[PDB]
Amino acid sequence: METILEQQRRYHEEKERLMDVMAKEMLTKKSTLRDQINSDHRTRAMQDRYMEVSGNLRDLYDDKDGLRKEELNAISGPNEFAEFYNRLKQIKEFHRKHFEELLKARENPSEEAQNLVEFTDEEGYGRYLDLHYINLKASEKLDYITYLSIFDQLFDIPKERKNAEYKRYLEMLLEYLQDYTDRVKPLQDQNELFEKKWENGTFPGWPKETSSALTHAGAHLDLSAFSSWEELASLGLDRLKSALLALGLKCGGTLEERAQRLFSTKGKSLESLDTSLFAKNPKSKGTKRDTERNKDIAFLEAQIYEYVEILGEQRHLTHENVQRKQARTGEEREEEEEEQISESESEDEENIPYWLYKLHG
Amino acid sequence: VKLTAELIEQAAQYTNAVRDRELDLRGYKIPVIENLGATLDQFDAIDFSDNEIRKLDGFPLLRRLKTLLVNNNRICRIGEGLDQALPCLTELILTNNSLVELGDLDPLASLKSLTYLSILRNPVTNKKHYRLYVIYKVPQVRVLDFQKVKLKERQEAEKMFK
Amino acid sequence: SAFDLDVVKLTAQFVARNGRQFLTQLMQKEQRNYQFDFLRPQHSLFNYFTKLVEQYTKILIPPKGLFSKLDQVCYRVEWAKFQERERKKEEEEKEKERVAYAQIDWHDFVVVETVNFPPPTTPE
Amino acid sequence: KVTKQRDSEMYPEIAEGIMPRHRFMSAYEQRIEPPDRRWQYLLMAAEPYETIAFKVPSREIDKAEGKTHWNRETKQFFLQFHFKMEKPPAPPSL
Amino acid sequence: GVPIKVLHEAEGHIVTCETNTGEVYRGKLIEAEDNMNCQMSNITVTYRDGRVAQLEQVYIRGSKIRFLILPDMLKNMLKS
Amino acid sequence: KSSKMLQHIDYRMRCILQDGRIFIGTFKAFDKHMNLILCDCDEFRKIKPKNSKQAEREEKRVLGLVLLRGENLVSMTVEGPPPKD
Repeated sequence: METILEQQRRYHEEKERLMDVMAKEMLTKKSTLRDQINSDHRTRAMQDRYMEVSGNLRDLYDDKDGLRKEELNAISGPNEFAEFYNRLKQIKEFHRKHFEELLKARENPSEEAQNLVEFTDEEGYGRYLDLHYINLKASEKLDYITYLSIFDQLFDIPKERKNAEYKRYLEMLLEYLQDYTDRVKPLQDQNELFEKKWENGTFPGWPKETSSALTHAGAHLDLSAFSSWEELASLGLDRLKSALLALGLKCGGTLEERAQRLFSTKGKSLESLDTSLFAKNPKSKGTKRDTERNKDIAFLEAQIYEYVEILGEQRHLTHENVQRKQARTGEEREEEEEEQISESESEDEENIPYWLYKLHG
Repeated sequence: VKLTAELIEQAAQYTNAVRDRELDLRGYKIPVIENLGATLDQFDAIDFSDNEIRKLDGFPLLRRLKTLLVNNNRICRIGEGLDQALPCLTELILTNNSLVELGDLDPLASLKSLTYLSILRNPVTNKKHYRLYVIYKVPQVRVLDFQKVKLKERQEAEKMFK
Repeated sequence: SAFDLDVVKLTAQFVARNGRQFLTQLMQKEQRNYQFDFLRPQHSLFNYFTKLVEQYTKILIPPKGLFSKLDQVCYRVEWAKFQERERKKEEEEKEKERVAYAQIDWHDFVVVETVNFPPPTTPE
Repeated sequence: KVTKQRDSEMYPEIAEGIMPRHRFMSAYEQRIEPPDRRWQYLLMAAEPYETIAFKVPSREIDKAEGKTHWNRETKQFFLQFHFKMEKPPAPPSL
Repeated sequence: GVPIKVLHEAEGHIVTCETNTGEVYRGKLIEAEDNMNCQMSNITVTYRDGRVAQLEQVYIRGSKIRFLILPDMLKNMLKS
Repeated sequence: KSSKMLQHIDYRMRCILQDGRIFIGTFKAFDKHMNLILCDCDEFRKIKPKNSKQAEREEKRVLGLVLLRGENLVSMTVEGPPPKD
C-alpha cells in the first residue's frame, strides 16, 4: 500500500519549506524576531538576546534593513504564528508515523494510463508558493493565510498593540463604584496598583461587583497580551504563571512581612504570626471554604497582576496617550483621531417622472 | 487546484432535492481536503464527487455536516479522528473509489450517527465476507450499499468474528 | 510528468534500501534503455534522483527517534539582505567610475618620462 | 610600478568614485599638434589634480595572462593591476 | 426607525431569525417590511428539540419574531 | 432631554429578555419601540456572573450583530464601557 517513506519524506520537506519561509521573513525585516525576542526576554529570563546595535540598526549581520510599520510587523507575526501551527501539526503526525519482485511488480503497474498528456510542475512549486495573493505585488500575505485580517483581532483604539483600550473598563468601573468621582486618569491610577493590589485594594476584595469586574478586566488584559505577541508560546507562559501561582503560595503565601508574617492571597485576606500557624491554617474549615469559593477570582487577580507587569510599556504608552488627547483642543483631537483611523484602515503593504408623462399626454 | 477558501466562496450553494443545504465542490480536481473552515459550518451536505482526493481526512469541526457524497475520487484511506470533527455524519457515499482492505474501513466504526453507507465499486467489495465484516465492525449502519442491514446478517456476523 | 516522477521516486525508494542491489539487477533483467538511463548520470533527471534517494536515506536516519523541537534562520536572511546591499552599492560606485572615465579629457597630456598586487590589496 | 602621492588634507563628489583612473593613450592625438607621435602613455587622472602621463616605448611589459571574477569597474586594466590606498592617498600602479 | 433601515440594508444577505416560539430559521433575506414581516429563501430550520429541516421559501410575521442576527458586513449609521 | 437612552449608546449593555435570557452586546441604536441594535453580542442563560468561584460562564453563545425587537425586551443595565474601535 502507501509507502510510509514517501509520506515521512513529504513531511520533512514541508517542515523545511515552512522553516525557510519564516526564515525569509525574519530576514527581510529582523524586527519580526527582535520585537518578539525582547518581550520573551522579560518572561523567560534565561533567553539570550542579540546585540543592541543589531536591534537598533535593524540588521542581522551586515545589511541594515528598512524599518517597517507596526501593522505589518504584527501581521507577519500572526502569519508566522499559523505557519508554526502547521509545522507543529506535521511534526506531530510524523512522530506518530515514524523485494525485487515487488519492484518490478510496481514498475509494471506504473505503465497504467500511458496516454496522460499533462505537464506536472506543482509539488514543490505549489508549496514553496503556498508559503511565500495579488497578481504580482499588492498583498504581503501568503496564499496560506490569505484571509488573515488583524482588524478582526485588534480594535482601532488598540492600534495593533500600541495601546490598550481601557475607557470601556472605566465605564464599567463607574457602574461598579456607584458614583462619578472617578476619572479615566484616576482609574488608570487605580490599575497601577496591579503587594499593593492586595493590601491597598480599590474596593473590598470580597465585594461582588468588584470581583466580577476584575474577572472581565483580567481576561481582557490576558487576551490582549497574547494577541499582541503571537510569536511567543502561549502555553509555555500560561503554565509558567500557573506553576508560580501554585508553588509560590503554598509555603508562605509568597507574600511575607517582617512584622505581620504571612499574608493569604484572595481567600482569607489575613496575616499570620509564623509559618507554623500559617500551615495549620491551610487545612482549617475557613481556608477550605474560601479557597473553594474564591479560587477562580484569586487566580484571575493574579493573572491580571503578572500580565499587566509584562505589559508595563503598553500601560505607560496608553496612559501617556490619554493625557495627550486630554490636553488637545477640538481640531487637534479630531486630526489625531483621523490619524488613528487611517492607520487602522490602511493596507499592511503599500504599492420616470409623472410630471412629464402627463404633460406629454 | 487546491481546495481553498476562495474556491469555496464562489462555489454553487443551494438547497438540494432532499431539502438540505448543500455545497457543490464537484469536478475541481481537488487532491487534498482542506480549508473547510471557510464554509462556516453552514452546510448539511457537501458534494465532493468527481475529484482526486486520496484520503477522507482534514476536516475542521463541522457540526451541521450530515451528508458526504464522495463519488468518483481515489479514496484509499479513511482518517482516524473523523467523529471528533464530524459528530453527526449520517450518510457517507463512497462509490467508485480505491478502498482495498477490510481493515481500511475500520475508522468508520467511530462515526456514531453513521446510518447510510455506500462503498460500491471499491475493490474491497469483492473480499470474502466484506458485507458481514462491515456489519459487525460498523453496527450503527442501517443501510449498506442500498440494501437493508437485516437481523439474520447481524447474527451471522456475530458468529464469524465473535 | 506523473509517470516519470513516480518511477524516479519508486526506483529511488528501493535504491535507498537495496541500493543497486535490486535496481542493478532490474536493469539487467528487464533490459530497459530507460532504466539504464535512469541509473546513469548522463540523463539530466538522474541528478534529481540523487536527491530523492538521499532524502529517503535521511528518513532512514532517525527511524525510531522522534523530533521534539527560527531566530537563526531570520538572522541568516538578514545577512543575505545585507550582502545584497553591499553588492548594490558596489554596482553603483562602479557606475560612477564608468561615467567619469567616459567623461574626462584623455587629450590633456603632460608626460614626464618613458619606459603580486593581490596579496598587496589587503592589510597587514 | 608607479607610486603617486596626493594632498595631505590641505559632498559625496569625487570620493564616491573609486580612487583615480588610468588609461593607455596613443600619442596620435595631441593638442599642441606639433607633429610628433608614435608611442603610448599610461595616463592617470583624479578629479581636482592634473592629469599625468608616462611614456611606454616597449610594445609590451607586464601584460600578464589570466592573473576570472567579473567586476569590470572601469576596465580589465584598472581592476587587474591598481591599488588605491585611500586612507593615505597613495595610488600604486603595476 | 433606525434599526428598521439597517434591517432593509440586510436584504439580499444571509440572516438568522428566531421566532416567539424559538424555532430558528437561517437563510437569505429576500424582503423585509416596515413592521418586520420577513420573506426568506433556501432555509435551514432548527426546532426546539434540536432537529433540522430544509425549506425553499418562507414568510414570517414581524410580531412573531423575537430577534434577527444580521451579517457583520453591516456594522461599519454610526452618526446616531 | 430624551437622553436616557442616548447616554448609554456605544456602551456595552446587559439586556434582559422576556423569556429570561441575557443578551450582552454593544448598544448602537434604538427606536420608538425599543428595538435594539447590539454589536458583538453574546447570549447567556444560566447566570450573569458576579465572580462565581466555580465558573462565570455556562451556556454562552456567540451571536454577533443582533437586532432585538422591543416587544420582548424587559430591561437594561450598563455592563462595561465602550470598546474604542
